[PDB]
Amino acid sequence: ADALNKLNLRHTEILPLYARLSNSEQNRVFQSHSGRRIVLATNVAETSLTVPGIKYVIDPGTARISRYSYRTKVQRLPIEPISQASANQRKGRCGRVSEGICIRLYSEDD
RNA sequence: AUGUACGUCGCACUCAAUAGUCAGUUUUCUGUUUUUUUUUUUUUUUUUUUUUU
Repeated sequence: ADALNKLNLRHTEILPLYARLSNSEQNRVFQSHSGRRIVLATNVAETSLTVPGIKYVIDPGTARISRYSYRTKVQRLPIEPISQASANQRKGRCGRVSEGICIRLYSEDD
């Protein structure tokens, strides 16, 4: 969000979204705007939120996955590439209003 | 009582100077004084995720 604000995009605003977000700030994403808004989201909009007004989705193919191993004896959360169904779930969250373009920031064979 | 005896001598200092043996290629570094202090104690820094009589 700092990097998108530094470019100073014309007629565009940047919005965050996560589980720790304020309820007023969570609902502010749901309220309308003028022009184009860019929403930076986490796995909250993956599962339960179903944020509306989304045309194009950008997928890094990278998320954090909570784990717990016998060696660790500790809930470790390493950064890992996502699954196929989760990536295919990232395809469907922009085809809500009309036809959208999904961009995945990795290789097809990956 | 008488007569009775006398003469010459030596010594010192010395003593110099002698055989043969020719030659060794060209070039080179190495070199000087000056500011001097070599060392000054450190810090807390980020967030998949989601459900319970």
